[PDB]
Amino acid sequence: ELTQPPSVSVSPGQTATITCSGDKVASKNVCWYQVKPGQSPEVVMYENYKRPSGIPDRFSGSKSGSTATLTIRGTQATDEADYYCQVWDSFSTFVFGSGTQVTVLGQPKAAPSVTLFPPSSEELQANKATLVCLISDFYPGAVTVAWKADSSPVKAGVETTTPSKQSNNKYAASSYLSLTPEQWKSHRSYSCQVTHEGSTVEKTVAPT
Amino acid sequence: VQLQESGPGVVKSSETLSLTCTVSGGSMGGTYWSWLRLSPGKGLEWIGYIFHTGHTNYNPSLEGRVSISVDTSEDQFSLRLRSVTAADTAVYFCASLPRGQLVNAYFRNWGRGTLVSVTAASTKGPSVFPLAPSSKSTSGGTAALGCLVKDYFPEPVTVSWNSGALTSGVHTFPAVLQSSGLYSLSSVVTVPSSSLGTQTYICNVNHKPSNTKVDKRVEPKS
Repeated sequence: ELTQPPSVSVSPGQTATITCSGDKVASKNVCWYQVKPGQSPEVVMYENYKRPSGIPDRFSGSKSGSTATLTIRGTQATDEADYYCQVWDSFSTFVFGSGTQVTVLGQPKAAPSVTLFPPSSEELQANKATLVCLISDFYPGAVTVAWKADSSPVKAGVETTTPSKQSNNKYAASSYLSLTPEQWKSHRSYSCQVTHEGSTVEKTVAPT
Repeated sequence: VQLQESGPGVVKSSETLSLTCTVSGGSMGGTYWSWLRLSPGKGLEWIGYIFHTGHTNYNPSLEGRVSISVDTSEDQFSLRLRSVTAADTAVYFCASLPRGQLVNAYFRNWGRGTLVSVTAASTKGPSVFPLAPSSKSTSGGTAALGCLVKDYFPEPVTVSWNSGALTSGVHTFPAVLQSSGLYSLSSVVTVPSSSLGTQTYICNVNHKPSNTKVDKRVEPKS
């Protein structure tokens, strides 16, 4: 896989560097695509450093290596997009990056408010358990939710949403953890963990 | 040269997705006509491509689950993805590849992008659970009590509070398409925690698709 920094945020003046740093990375050729919602994706760099037709000079970058970098100087607002890197593979033909979300404020960063609800007794009487993590009032709209049973991470029964713009011009998102009542009652605590920017908020509920 | 795709908005689980993609402002030859998709949890990925001769190249990760058809007559190329699961929920694009050496190559002339969701086929009534008041809420005041509308299909669901007499402090979160194939949203209101025990709070959920109306009373725990 070709790993990339999940989110990159930048003030309208400064510059932004994005890394594709996988395994092959990729013995020479790398390409970058810009993706905006409901819009057709498009190339912004190929081979390593070549800028296609209609690309302002601020876009740039190349391999170290083994790691390609896309660098955007004097970052404009219309450059807010999800960027993906891509290489050719002998077997898989095409291998893409993990994607990076370049947000470009915008407005001052807002820290997320996390609100965790334990399963209702009613739901437990319906032989269902669901932990509700409500994240709100955060900017930019790129977070990372992780669930913990006691201390062990949890990957099963997790369903998180895509952050939505609010009326506050801020973002909100929810994450749900599904459990059997037996699971819920057998562990000592569950925890919703929300990483926004460099900071994390870990709420925790317990069966009582 | 443009590119515009189409297909169903929704696909029932474990069936067979079927899309098509129409080219305009040119001809078919000289380019590998490709299918791709994009979704978080899998990122962007190349599904496959076809040449106007009928010859294909698929993604191994998929493969034996994918079939790409073609038509030179009417400038189109079709995708067929059987045995569909929750992971296949994505934004599907069709694109173009300059026929030649493929290391240097990249996709151009992308389409707008259709959007396929893997669902549960049948109309389902929502289960409405109360979310008992807690605190970490917007100061105090002040508590946040809610309603979990779990396992319904399809959208939309309407959650009002105390029959609409309550508008200030209401946050209804967007739904979640689950591996189940069923949606699920939460609606929380923030109220003065002095008003608990005395003031009554009821969330009014409407799911017209199933003609269901649940008025759930949210009591404090004890």
